[PDB]
Amino acid sequence: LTETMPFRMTMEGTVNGHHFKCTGKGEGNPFEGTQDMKIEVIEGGPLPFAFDILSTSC
Amino acid sequence: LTETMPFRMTMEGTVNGHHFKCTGKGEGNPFEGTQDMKIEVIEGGPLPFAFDILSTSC
Amino acid sequence: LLTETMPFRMTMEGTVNGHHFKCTGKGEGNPFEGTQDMKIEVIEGGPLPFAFDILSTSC
Amino acid sequence: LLTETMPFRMTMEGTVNGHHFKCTGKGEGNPFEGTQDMKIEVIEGGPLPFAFDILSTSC
Amino acid sequence: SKTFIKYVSGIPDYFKQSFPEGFTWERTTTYEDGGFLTAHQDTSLDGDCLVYKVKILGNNFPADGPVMQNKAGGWEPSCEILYEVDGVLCGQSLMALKCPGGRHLNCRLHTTYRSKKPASALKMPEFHFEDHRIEVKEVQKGKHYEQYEAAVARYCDAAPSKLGHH
Amino acid sequence: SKTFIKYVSGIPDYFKQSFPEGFTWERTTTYEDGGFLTAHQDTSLDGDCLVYKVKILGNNFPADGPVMQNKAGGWEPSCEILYEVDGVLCGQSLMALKCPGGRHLNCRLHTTYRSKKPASALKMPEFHFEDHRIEVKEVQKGKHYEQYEAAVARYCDAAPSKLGHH
Amino acid sequence: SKTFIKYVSGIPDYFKQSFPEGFTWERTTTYEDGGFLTAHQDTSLDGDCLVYKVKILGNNFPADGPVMQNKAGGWEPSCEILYEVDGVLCGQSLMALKCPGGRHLNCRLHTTYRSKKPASALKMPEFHFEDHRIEVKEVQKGKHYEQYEAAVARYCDAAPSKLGHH
Amino acid sequence: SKTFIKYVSGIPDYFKQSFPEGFTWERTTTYEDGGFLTAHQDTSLDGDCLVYKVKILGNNFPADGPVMQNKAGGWEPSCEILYEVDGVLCGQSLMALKCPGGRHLNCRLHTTYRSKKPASALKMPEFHFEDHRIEVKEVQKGKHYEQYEAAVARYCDAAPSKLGHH
Repeated sequence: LTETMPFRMTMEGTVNGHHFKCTGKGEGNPFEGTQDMKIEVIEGGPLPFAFDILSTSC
Repeated sequence: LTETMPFRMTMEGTVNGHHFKCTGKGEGNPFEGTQDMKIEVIEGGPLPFAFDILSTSC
Repeated sequence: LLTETMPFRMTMEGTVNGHHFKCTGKGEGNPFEGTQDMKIEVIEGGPLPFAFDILSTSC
Repeated sequence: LLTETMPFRMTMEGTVNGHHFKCTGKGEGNPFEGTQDMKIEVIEGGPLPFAFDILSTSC
Repeated sequence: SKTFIKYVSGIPDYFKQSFPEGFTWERTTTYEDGGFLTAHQDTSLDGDCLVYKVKILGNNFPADGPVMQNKAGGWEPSCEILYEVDGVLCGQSLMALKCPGGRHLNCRLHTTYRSKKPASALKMPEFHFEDHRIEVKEVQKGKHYEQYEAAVARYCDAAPSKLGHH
Repeated sequence: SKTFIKYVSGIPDYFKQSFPEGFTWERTTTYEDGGFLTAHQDTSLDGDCLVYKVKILGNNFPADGPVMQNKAGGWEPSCEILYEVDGVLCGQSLMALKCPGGRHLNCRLHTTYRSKKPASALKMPEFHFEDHRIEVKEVQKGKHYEQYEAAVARYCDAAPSKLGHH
Repeated sequence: SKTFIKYVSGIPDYFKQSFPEGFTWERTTTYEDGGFLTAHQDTSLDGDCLVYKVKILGNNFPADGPVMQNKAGGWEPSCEILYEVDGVLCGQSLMALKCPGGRHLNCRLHTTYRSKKPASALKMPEFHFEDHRIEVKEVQKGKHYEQYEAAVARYCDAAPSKLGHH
Repeated sequence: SKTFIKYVSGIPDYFKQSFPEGFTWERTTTYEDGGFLTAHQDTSLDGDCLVYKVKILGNNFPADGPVMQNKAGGWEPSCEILYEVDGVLCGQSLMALKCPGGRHLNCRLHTTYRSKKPASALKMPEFHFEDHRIEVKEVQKGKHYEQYEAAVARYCDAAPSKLGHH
């Protein structure tokens, strides 16, 4: 890869009966192991649960 | 409801990286607690895992 | 080997959440109809600082 | 209250899958450098009919 | 397919009460050999037809296990406990999958059933049991299946209370 | 106290078969709020008397939970599944502790039952169910208790098979 | 986002090796208060862009818990163990969610990582650790979030072997 | 043997603070193949000597598993998370037992550490990690063993924060 790779994300889900969709966009340093991203809830917002449960999926 | 009720089903999933889709058609006696259905694997067949894990979802 | 009315006795020793206790038990029941009654006494570590219910399945 | 080299003494009793056993242990370490060594002897129920590894975190 | 349950002893029927709006359920089944099977289901009534929409995510099934090796022999009958939690109905059950050699592989079902009706319109059942039997026929290898179920919701009448409780 | 079970439908009695040698059992009960209750029990027959010796280790019960706060209301009736594993008898059950405000706290029992007879001298039961009801009376606060149980071992007669399974 | 890991000590990089074909991962996270969060993720390389596709099913979260009440304070840093199972890479980790009053809610992550490359083209890593830090900012309530992560894959150098292990 | 830990970054030492009174710990370790190992430990200081008293109950280990077959190869190094709950110190860790053929069997440790000092007399540590390495030599088959451990308590300095937390 190169030392600053961009990425894009789509997410669909249901948590406790609540349907939602998210998009994400970011970049990071693949070999240095650092990254940043922005996530937007595009359906089912405002999220009716802690976003923290979605963190490891992003 | 009525002593005989029909039902339809659509199912889509991923198990151990295997994507699949199923459809279902059946009928039962709602008040007597009995039912029968037929399930067809329409995508990702022949199923690469035991169908049994899908039974409680059907 | 077993009678229609069968007695039993129990001794129990344990630690739950740092609390030591000992119990003794006496009872009887019908082995073939599957019923039984017993009395349990906390002989050490009483009064029990936890719900006795967690010991029921052990009695 | 603790010294650079600190000795310890251990007694262990238990049951695993119906097998009763007793162990004793002796060791020493550096409480502040976080290192230690010990010897464990199975004094009852030996030789152990299970992997000693399951007892390691208890020693 | 929780609309098909025989209720006895005057236990209110959470699922049938939910119509016309219907209900959903959500479940994670945890297998003793490390597999997980998670599902969300939507149940609706459309004319004189019940309509089920299911989403499945299964993972961590051992490659050498009966599931991935496709060597399972169906489920034993099972017993579910159901009771009110957070104004909805929770379900818990242990199931046992038949394996080669007369062996079994057990799992635990963690379920929440959610009416689409408001609480004001519903009679919530007391703690009770549901007996289930699921039988499957593989008609065409990995393609066509037939499934039968019988379900009964009841209290514990087999082991009676001495104090008149359920 | 597994000697006191009513066995129906000709199901072999693993426990009564074990006498005069007797049996043991071992169990870990895992509570949904993080508690664990582990026990080993030895059952012997001393002439006309059954003798039980129990050792208990319980841990990780939440300080604010119904167990440590001593605010539990007893057990709901329960259903255990039993079947042969490794030439001995395994038992699995979910139980539900009654809590203040019509709430329940659930747990899972993982049991192995071990006869002191060799497996070659026993007729092993097929997969079956045991219905349990345990009722407890607190006679003196934290000191004296009375316990009643009824137990029945059975197949699934409530939801019968279409094929001929027990 | 497993492509962004700093590997040390000559540990092979299962994820970067997987390109151009990419990889998938699957996970069930079990929460100590009864919640489950299951996910499947597909990772692909499309030109100069990494493309993530995620499916999520979460269930059984207590209505009164910090998740559904939306009162979580982010994750503590975490340690994942990784090792080969069934010719793929398995990951196991405990995480701790910060709660109001300096409390934590723990959970366990059960992961399988699956290269889309054949095994013949891959160097599988030995047992190793991955240190993770995830930090989140809520930019707009329930709508816009920023997430930062740092990850390092390593052996245990902090507590060394007197026997020459990793 | 929790007295032997190297604490860095000024993390308060729950165990050394507990003397002369000492402390206890309690733990259930759950194995992925169904085994449970439960222990209670008492730690006292007697003059120049630390005294440990341990009680163990283990159950449900598979007859054909590496534990009962005595075919285990020792533990991988491990990471424990520790934090305050209910005014005492809780510990949680995943461990991995080496099996023949480069395989591992994982387990989870659920620990509560209890000082014999009241909480008012202790400085409680914040959330932190303990790195552990345990190495065992079998001197005499099932009779004599030697065990070495190194332990270090630390914050996550490997994957550092942006927001200024430990």
